[PDB]
Amino acid sequence: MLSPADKTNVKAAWGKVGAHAGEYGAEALERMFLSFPTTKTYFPHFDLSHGSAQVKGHGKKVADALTNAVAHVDDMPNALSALSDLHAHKLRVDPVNFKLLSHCLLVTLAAHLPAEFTPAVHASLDKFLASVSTVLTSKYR
Amino acid sequence: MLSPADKTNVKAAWGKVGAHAGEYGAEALERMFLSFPTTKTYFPHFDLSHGSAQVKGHGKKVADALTNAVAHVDDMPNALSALSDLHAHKLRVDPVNFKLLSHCLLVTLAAHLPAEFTPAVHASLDKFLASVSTVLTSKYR
Amino acid sequence: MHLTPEEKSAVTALWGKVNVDEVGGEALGRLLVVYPWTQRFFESFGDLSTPDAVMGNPKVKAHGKKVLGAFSDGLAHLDNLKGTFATLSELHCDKLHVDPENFRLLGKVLVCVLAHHFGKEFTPPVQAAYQKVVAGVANALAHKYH
Amino acid sequence: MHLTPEEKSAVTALWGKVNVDEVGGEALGRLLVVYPWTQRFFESFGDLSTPDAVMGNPKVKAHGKKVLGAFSDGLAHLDNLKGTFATLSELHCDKLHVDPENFRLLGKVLVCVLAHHFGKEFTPPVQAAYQKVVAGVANALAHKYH
Ligand code: HEM
Ligand code: HEM
Ligand code: HEM
Ligand code: HEM
Repeated sequence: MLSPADKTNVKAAWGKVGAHAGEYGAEALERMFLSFPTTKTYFPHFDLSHGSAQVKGHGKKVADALTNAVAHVDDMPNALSALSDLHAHKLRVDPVNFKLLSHCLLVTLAAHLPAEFTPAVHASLDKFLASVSTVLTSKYR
Repeated sequence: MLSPADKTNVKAAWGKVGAHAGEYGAEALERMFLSFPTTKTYFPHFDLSHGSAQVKGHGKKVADALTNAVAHVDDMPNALSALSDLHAHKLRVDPVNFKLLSHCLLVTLAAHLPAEFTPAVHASLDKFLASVSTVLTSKYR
Repeated sequence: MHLTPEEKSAVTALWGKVNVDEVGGEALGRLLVVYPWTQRFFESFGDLSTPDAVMGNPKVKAHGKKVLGAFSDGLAHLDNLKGTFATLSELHCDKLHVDPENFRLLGKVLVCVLAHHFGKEFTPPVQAAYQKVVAGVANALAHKYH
Repeated sequence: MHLTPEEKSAVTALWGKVNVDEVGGEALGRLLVVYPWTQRFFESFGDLSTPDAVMGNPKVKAHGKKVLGAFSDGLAHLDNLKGTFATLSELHCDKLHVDPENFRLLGKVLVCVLAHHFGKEFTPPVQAAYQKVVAGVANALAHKYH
């Protein structure tokens, strides 16, 4: 489903994220918790207030995982295998929530990449995040 | 996503459906149009009255395709290739509607297969219909 | 919740035939088998290792009975689901941390169970009325999330 | 539709800066690019074959402007979106045969476009207020479906 042009677009956009990947992960989570409050049910052990270091730390982990996916875009099921296991068998997050975080990541990238977020790149990123979500929920059942 | 035991469960269940596949397909569509009226927006060129020949004929085509998928469960993308193209390029049905038909097909089988619709077979059939839906929407984007 | 008189009568007439404890046990068990991520709330229930162990687990049946008993009593207040389930909505959000998508999955499984149980009596129009009801309940249980 | 004082102020203040024409054309064009099955309603619009063809297509820009203009009129009646969009809801069901899931897709894309246009000004709490509004408008447009 990811064409050569899509892969090129994702690497170009994510490359521009660079060293801000962690910061953007945290912002995407905050957007998600405020816009889609039902997602908070998975984090009752967190302080979800703005600026929380628990949220910043988790955003860095999410972003780091996405960086790994980009780097292994042709071999994502393997690169994310342990993360697929963890979500399926321990965290057990309902698959609907991955669409909600994906949307909030897209909004975050749009707000920080004015020149890079063209319609073509937007479509490629949406496809990319849907593929990552598919991989992460592939072992649930 | 479909394990060997899932495939075994689907083939036994569908074998039991046998010659009633076309009738059950027609019933699942009627259940869909009544329960999820927004799906009628895809059929404004049909007489959707109960027992209409268009609905019975369409039910039989849907059933036939599922029979084809059951017979080629280890190679479904190849088997449903022409149908994948047709939904992606011409019909362009929103992907959310495949979940609604899948649910109505499951309800139809429950209502007709009391002996066979055990918890494990239920799980396998749900998985099977989600995989069929995934294949039919795989070329959309 | 708005249902026509005809829809309301169809809901109540079938429900009069239900064994709430049996159907409750069956629906919660199939929920945990068919959508196994829903087991995340129930690790204290013991052995959920196989479909047979889930369906036969006494703690699963007992919770099934509690959940469907509340559903059942809700069917007597179809014109006021939101106010009927307000306190349970607050409980499920603030203390139990249950993603409301689970209410929707249970709704799908319950419809399948009623079809299995009632066969041809579970006609397309009867199903349509129950689809409204299970959507309405799930919406009422999600109402106080924040 | 209920919004807190803080949510309503965020919506109205941002919308005062929107060029409905420019944003409407961008939001409809991206919808057709990012979810290209939506093009099924626009066969008579001409060339939609590439992103550059879509975004520069004049019929897309014009229709985008009409759609966000009517959306805009709904922001002036946030207390009663269902009554405001009833006539257009019937139109989209009975005459245009538009699956209401498309209203939700347009909602998602519009939020992305506001983020792209306004950048850091489109803060998490402002987004949250807009998500409530685009959900309310989609629900209002699907209300008279049958
Ligand atoms: C693009 C999608 C996602 C990615 C890349 C991702 C990745 C990760 C990573 C890297 C971890 C930490 C694992 C470790 O400690 O090694 C994690 C944990 C977790 N994830 Fe996911 N995640 C995603 C989506 C979601 C969603 C949608 C939710 C729920 C709304 C979620 C809920 C959680 C929870 C609750 C934890 C554990 C936090 C803790 O207690 O430390 N994840 N995820
Ligand atoms: C398990 C899912 C599905 C399968 C296996 C399936 C299969 C088929 C088949 C076999 C055809 C006829 C192709 C031909 O002979 O030319 C067809 C046509 C069609 N499908 Fe799908 N379909 C599925 C789901 C859906 C959904 C969810 C919708 C819409 C709610 C839909 C809408 C249509 C329409 C509008 C047609 C054309 C009817 C006509 O004008 O004859 N399909 N489908
Ligand atoms: C029709 C939907 C539902 C209704 C009417 C319902 C109702 C109830 C009731 C009456 C209680 C007891 C609260 C008390 O002790 O005061 C309860 C507890 C609980 N429910 Fe829900 N529930 C529903 C769906 C769900 C679903 C789908 C899940 C999770 C998959 C769930 C998880 C729980 C949990 C974890 C408890 C606590 C059990 C305990 O502490 O022993 N509920 N529910
Ligand atoms: C916020 C959501 C929307 C609003 C407020 C809206 C509003 C409108 C309005 C005011 C018209 C003009 C009708 C007339 O000329 O009398 C219209 C027509 C139309 N809309 Fe919607 N719309 C929305 C979303 C959508 C979406 C997402 C789609 C489909 C993807 C769509 C497809 C159409 C079509 C096909 C027409 C007719 C164009 C023609 O005459 O060729 N609309 N809409």
